[PDB]
This record gives sequence, structure tokens and C-alpha cells, in this order.
Amino acid sequence: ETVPVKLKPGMDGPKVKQWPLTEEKIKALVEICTEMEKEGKISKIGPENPYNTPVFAIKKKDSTKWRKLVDFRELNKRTQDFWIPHPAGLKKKKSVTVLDVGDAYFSVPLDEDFRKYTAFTIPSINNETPGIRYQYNVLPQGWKGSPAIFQSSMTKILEPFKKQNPDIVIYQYMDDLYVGSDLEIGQHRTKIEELRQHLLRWGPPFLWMGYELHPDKWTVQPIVLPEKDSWTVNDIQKLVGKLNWASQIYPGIKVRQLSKLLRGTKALTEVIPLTEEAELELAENREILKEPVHGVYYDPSKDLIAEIQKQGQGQWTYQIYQEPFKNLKTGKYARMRGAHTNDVKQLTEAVQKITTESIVIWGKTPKFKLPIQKETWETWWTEYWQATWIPEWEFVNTPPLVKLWYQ
Amino acid sequence: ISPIETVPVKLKPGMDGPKVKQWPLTEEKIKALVEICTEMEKEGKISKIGPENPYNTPVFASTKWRKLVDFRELNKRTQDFWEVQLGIPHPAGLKKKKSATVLDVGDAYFSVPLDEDFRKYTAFTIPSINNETPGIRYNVLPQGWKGSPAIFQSSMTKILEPFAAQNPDIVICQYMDDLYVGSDLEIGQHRTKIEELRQHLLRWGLTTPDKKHQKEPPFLWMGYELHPDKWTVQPIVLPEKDSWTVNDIQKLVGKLNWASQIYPGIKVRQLSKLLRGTKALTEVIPLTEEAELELAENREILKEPVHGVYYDPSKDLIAEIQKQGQGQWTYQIYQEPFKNLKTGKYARMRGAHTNDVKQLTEAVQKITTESIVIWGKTPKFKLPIQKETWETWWTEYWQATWIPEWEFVNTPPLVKLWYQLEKEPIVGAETFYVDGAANRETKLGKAGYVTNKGRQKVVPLTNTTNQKTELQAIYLALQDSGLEVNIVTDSQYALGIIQAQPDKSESELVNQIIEQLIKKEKVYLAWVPAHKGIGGNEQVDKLVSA
Ligand SMILES: N#Cc1ccc2c(Oc3ccc(F)cc3OCCn3ccc(=O)[nH]c3=O)cc(F)cc2c1
Ligand SMILES: [Mg+2]
Repeated sequence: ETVPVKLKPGMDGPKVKQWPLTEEKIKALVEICTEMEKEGKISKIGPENPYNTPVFAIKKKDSTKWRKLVDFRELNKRTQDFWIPHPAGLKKKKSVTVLDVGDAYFSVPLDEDFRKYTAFTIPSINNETPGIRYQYNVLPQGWKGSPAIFQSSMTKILEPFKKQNPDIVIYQYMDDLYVGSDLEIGQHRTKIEELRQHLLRWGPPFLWMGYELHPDKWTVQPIVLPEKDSWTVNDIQKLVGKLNWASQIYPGIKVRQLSKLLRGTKALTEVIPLTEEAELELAENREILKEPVHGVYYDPSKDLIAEIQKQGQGQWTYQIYQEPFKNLKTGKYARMRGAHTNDVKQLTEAVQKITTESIVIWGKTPKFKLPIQKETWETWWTEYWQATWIPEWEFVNTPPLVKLWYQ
Repeated sequence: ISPIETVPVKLKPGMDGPKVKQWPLTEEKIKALVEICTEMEKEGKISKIGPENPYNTPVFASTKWRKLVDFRELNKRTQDFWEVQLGIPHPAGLKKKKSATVLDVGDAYFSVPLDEDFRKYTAFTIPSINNETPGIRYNVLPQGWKGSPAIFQSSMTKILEPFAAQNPDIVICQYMDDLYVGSDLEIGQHRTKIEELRQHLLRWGLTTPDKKHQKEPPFLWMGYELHPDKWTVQPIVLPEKDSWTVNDIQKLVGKLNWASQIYPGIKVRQLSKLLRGTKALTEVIPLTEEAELELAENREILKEPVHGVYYDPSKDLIAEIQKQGQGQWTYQIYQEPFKNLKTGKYARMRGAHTNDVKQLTEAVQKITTESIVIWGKTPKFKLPIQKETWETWWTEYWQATWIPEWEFVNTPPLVKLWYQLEKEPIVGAETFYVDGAANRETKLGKAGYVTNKGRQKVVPLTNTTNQKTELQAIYLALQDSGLEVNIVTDSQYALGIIQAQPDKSESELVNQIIEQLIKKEKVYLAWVPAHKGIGGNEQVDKLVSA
């Protein structure tokens, strides 16, 4: 029947106010919810339930169909922890496709006591009418317990195909599924379709869509030093500052000789020839940066953190780390979306990509540091989201000035 | 079916029932309490309980007085429920219809039954004169209970749900104690559908009197007045007393704030600045002339009557913003030219350093947020900023920033960038290595600079913090330099405040730095690590040290 579930001791049901929604999204939710009620997957609730979880609509990339989405991040934190191993082959696999398997979660009912914590309200425009209140009677998409309770069933479903294709790597994230192989894209899509039919037979409005990745093409962006022939004072100033900053990551970096070139009060625009010893110090620093930082390895217990910097010209930089200066990954995106019209969209696309890369590699989403004011992000971030999950984030309202280092 | 399903209510987890002894009151008071109380039991509102129930709640109270009960203790024990949004529909969103009838509900709370097992916790013992009678020990939603509003509203919702589906032509907006209905059918059919709905309410025990003809338009809603084709706030009043007190300010600001919804140009900043302390509502604070002028200007606009149109989804939604100055911004949202759906005002969020562009952006989000709430869609923006001004700003900003689809409007004062800092050093411009220090024990300090040309300066300061000297060292370099100058500093604090690109600050020194930046043609600000022996930075740091 159902599996028992309770909140972490001392934690009440999640109560989060429903942010105002656009009329288009309000209508889409009413239609989705109205049909789901007919399907019995959700049912009305009276005032007795004081809990509330935010809900809003989204449309997957290249998708004309609205998908209901519920912000269970507060419920997930309150939900008691369970008790999946994360395969490393995905990152190496030539191709990894994502499939929205959240539909299967609806087949399994959920405990009655926990159903009160799934309450979400469909808002009303201009406070004209009291919003509609719903509650999940089944495993709700976007919940932490949903992929876990169904996990055993997913394995039994995927047992035959897994034996048929052992080289293929399958990883399941809440409401999603990742399948990776090194085969050609044609055969890969065929295998994917075979897996689609596999779920269809054992069973999906969004199961036909497929998101393609190539973790083999993924690479990390390193910190490099510009190689020039005419070094000006300002160049040496900025060059020295960056090196002194990078010293925190790499202790071996030395800036003594470069500082000697700076000795004296001279104009920034004047060109300063580099002493052979200083050129050697730059060479030794250029080498130290071509090598990986020592003692840097992902710790499963520590949560991932991600920072994004707006470099300009439609270019963005991000670093994923678990410790202040121990960087596990570093890269830069370019031309994501609205490259030269809307940053909020580029940052929303960047947050998505980073999370995807984080999931493929460490099976969990980082905590994002968003270079954006809170009101700016909260107002439009819903309009450009194209994913079933929602990571954590906070805002950095202080000018870093270190973006030049992460160039 | 007359019976209305009752909502299950449970006391707070691990919480006991409320028991509060009734306070002894006058005999004439108890002589009337037992009077109305008997009627309520005859009506079925309340039922006498046996001595077994231990819970109790105090009972206190033109021609006669009314009863009351303080269930706050009971409310604390009562469980939390979903609360109806306190927001009230704004008329600017209300769409136009041919007829509109308002059906009030009589004794909605008393009409709604209560959870059976929860009735034990509503016991209120009745007082006896001179203790000469045994103490007299709710069956429906009691007045003043925490869950009463939500239960009554939630009960109504399920009641109205069938009628809505059966008659989709009628639109019924739901508000506390009221039920607003409008329709575009013929006047006879509207009155007909109104009666059908009233009967559906009676079938569940709900009185919405039509016998007493429902108030015909105009209708004066609690917020403002409404008409068949227009909406306006209740008329404002101006005391014009020679001397105003603290409570005078709030009343004037509050009344003026309500006027800003339809009447553009309202200004309350000067008035608010006067009541900075706002210590006591009784305290009297003298009026300032700048604030007095604000009232004079407000009085002018208030004289002319203004009205707003209702929303037509067919028409586009337009929002126009102008800069009033001193952190004040007025906006208008209109579908048709010259006819405004609504008007509002925005004030600068508290901060130490700001500029015009950011404040404009903030207003958009404030307008955008309100628009999605009242209509569900973002408006097109008419903004007083050149497209090139914005492109330069948002592209160069270090943070992500965006403004929805917008057009330029030539109405001054236009938003502009007062100064722009070069991204590369100005060749052939004197370079100013600056530094400044100050003793922690003694506020005394100094600030100076050095240049490639040999120029130098050191100035002793008093009552200055270390950061102030770091900014002070920059002020000097700006004054003693030409139109084009490069400045090298080690103060990240000063840099973080200039890379914020402000045009007006709460620190007079910043403004004076802004004033020189406005004067100069080109300025390039660089940063070098302190105590790193970088160029003259060590030379300038030593001269200002201690
Ligand atoms: N007091 C009071 C009162 C009366 C009717 C109200 C109302 O009634 C309406 C109910 C449904 C609807 F679609 C549209 C309404 O009014 C649209 C605006 N309006 C109104 C009156 C009129 O003569 N012409 C007109 O256009 C909706 C509403 F929120 C609040 C109301 C508050
Ligand atoms: Mg110093």
C-alpha cells in the first residue's frame, strides 16, 4: 500500500506563501489541477490545513506544454532523511540523455499524515476570490521522498533493460532520469526510445522529450596569465594583484620580482621591461597554475557551493567548491540566452547548467551565490526556468572585484 | 440541505483547554447577559452545558449594550488555519459589467456551525448577582474566534461553488461578509440571477436581503468609492491648522497616501521627514516650510477631481514613470491615453549610496509586482531614460540587472549617468598614488598623494576614521589634478563605493567626490594591494602613516 513518512523531529509542516502568478500560469494550473482531481491524484482541502507549498507553472525547453511545478524545498528540508550511489561513468560517457519520469511517481499513493504537508494553493488575481487549495494524495513530483519510495519499483521496471545493456549507465534524480552510453547518437536515441517504451509498457506527457548531454565535451576553465611583449605599469599592477590573490589557492606563487619592477612612482601608461628574473618568476607562476591544487577532493558529506560572476559581453564565470578556496570545478558560459538583452535569463540559464553539471558529477545540486539583487531575481526568475528541480541560492550584494582574477 | 459540514478544529498540540473565571460585574449587566443569552439558546446559537466541562471564558459587556467574549486564551490553544489574504481587490483591476449587485450575508459567523468535539472549549460561565444563583454554563461559529473567519469563508466557498458552475455568466467576487456579483446580461436577467443565488444561500441558512433593495450604484467600498464607469477614493480633507502635532502628520500622510492611488503628484517625503522622531502621537512638532510647500503642492492637485477607468483585457497595459526628485517617483498605469487605470508613487529604499538608474529599476519591479497582482501581466513601460543610457549602465554593471520591454519618453527630468570611469588608464594623465591613515586611539589622521611628475601633498585631519582618510586621500587627488587623471589606491572600501557608481550619498564627503568626478573629463581608478611595495603605493603609504 503505502510507506510511512514523518517530518524530522521538532519540525512543523512547511508553510510558504504562494507568490503572485501571471494569469496565464494561473489558468494552466487550474486546468492541470482540475484534471488531476478527476484523476484523484489531488483533492481539495479545508482551512484545517495551515501548511502551504508554493506552486507555479513552467515549460520545458522547446516545449509548448505547461508543466505544474511545486517548490518543495522547504518541505524537503523538513522531511525526514531517508535510510543511491552516484556513478562516475556518466561524466566519462560520450552522451547522457535526461527523461522526465515524474509521471510514474503518481501511481504510488502516499501516507495520509504526510499528505497534509503537500498543501499548495492556486492564487487568485486581485484578491477577487479565495485561492484554490489542493493536497497531494499520491507521490508528488518535486518531492524528495517521491524518487526514494518509487526507487525499488524503478529498479524492477529497469531490471530487464539494464541486463540487456550493462555498459549503459542509468542515474535517477528526483523527477528525472539520466542514461549514458558511449554509442553513436543514432543508436543512443534508439536505445533511449527502447527505454521509453520500456517505461510506457510497465506504465507520460513529457516522456517523449529528450535532453542530450556530452559530459565528455565538458572541460574546466583554468586560471591563466596573459602572455604579452610590452608590459606596462598598470599591466604589472593588475598582474601582481591577481597573483597575490591566487596565492590563497596556491601557496607557491611568488610576486617578489614583479614587485621590484613596480619600485618607484611612475605613470601607469609607461612600459616597463621585464627583468629576466621576473620573467622567470612569471614562468614559474605560469607553471604552478598549469598544475592541479593539492589536497582538493570532493567530500560527500560537505555540500557543494557555486558562485557566478558576470564578466560581460554575454560571458559568465562559475566555480563549484566545498571549501572557501578549494575549487572542485571552474568554467565560463557564453551566449546562453538573451546574451545581450537580459542577464536575469542568462543567470537563470547559468544556474540550470551548473546544476546539471553538478548532478552529473556529484549527484547533488550546489548552493548558488547569485550576483543579483534579491528583488530582481525573485521577480523574473520564474519566467525563464526550464527544469523540474530548484537548487538553493543566496544573493551577493557586495562588489567582488575578484572577477578579473576569474577571467 | 440546511446542514453545513463543519470543519474539524483541534487545540494546539500539547495544549489544554481555556478556563478563565468570569469577572464579577454589575447586576444590571448580568440581568441583560442572561437576557440575550437565553435568546441565543432559543435560536440554537448556544447550548447550556453540564458541570462536567471545566473550560471557561470571561463574559463582559443605543438603548442597550451588546455581549462579548475574550477567547484570546482559547485562540492561543486553537490550531493555526489558512488565513484569507488581507489584500483587498483594487478597482483598477475590476472589469466593467452591465450590472453589479452586492449581497451581504447576515450573521455569517452565527450561521456557520462549529466542530462538534471543539464546542467543549467555548464554555463561558454566566455571572450571578450577589452569588445568589448557580453559575450559568457555543453551537455555531463564535464571534471573535481565531478560526471563525476562515471557516465561514471556506464554508461559503464550497456553498457558492455549485452556483458558479451552473451559471458561468455571473461573476462572484468573494470578500469577508460580502458577496459581489456582476453580469453582462439584461437587467431583468441580472436581477433574476441575483434572486436565484439568494435562494441557494437560504437553502443552507444564509440571508442576503434583497427585500430591502440592495444599495444601487454608486457604491462606497471600504477602500474607496465606485461607480458604473469610474472609481475614485473617498474625498480628502485638509485641516490647515496653524500648528500640527505628531498624530496630525500620520493622519495627513495616511490620507495623502490613499490619495496617491488616483491623484498623481502626491508627495509625503517632506512631511515624513518632519516626524523623524515620531515619539508621541500627542507630541507636537513644528511644520517645516519645505513640508508646508509639499502640502501646498498636494493641495493644488487635490483640488481637481480625478477618476480612474476599469480594466479591459483587450486594451494593452501601459505604465509611465517620471522622476519627482529627492528619491520620489510617480507612475501612471493606463490602457487608453489621458485615462489612467491607477496612479502610484515610489520612494528610495534606505541606503547610504544610490543613483538614479538603480532607483528607476527598483520602481519597475515595484510596478511589475503590483501589475501581476492586479491584472496578472507586466505592463509596457514608458521610461524617462535614453536607451543608450540604459545599455551603458546594465551592460557595465557588475550584477545581473534587467528591465522589461520599455520605451523612451522625452518628459524630463531624464535619467542620465553623471560620470563614467575609464576602463583603461588614461595615457598622458598624471598618476596619483594615494593613501590615508588615522590612529584608532586618537581620531587625528592624515591623507596625501604622490604623482609621477613629483607632485605631492599631505594633509592633517582630525576626527577621522581610517576609511574616511582613504576616501579623503582620493578627494585631494581629484581636486589637485587636471581634467584627466589616473588614481591608484589600496582602499578596497573606497573602490567598492566608487565601483557602485553613485550620484548622491548620505556622506557629504562622497558627494564632494561625486562633484569632482562630474567635473572631470576622464578618470581611471585602479587598485593595488596594500603593504605590497607596489610602486608609489608604498611611498604614499609611508608619508601618511601615523
Ligand atoms: N461597495 C461595493 C462594491 C460593489 C461591487 C463590487 C464588485 O462588483 C463586481 C463584481 C464582479 C465583476 F466582474 C465586476 C464588479 O464590478 C466591476 C466595477 N464596477 C462596479 C460597479 C459598477 O457599476 N460598474 C463596474 O464596472 C467587485 C468588487 F471586487 C468589489 C465591489 C465592491
Ligand atoms: Mg595603508
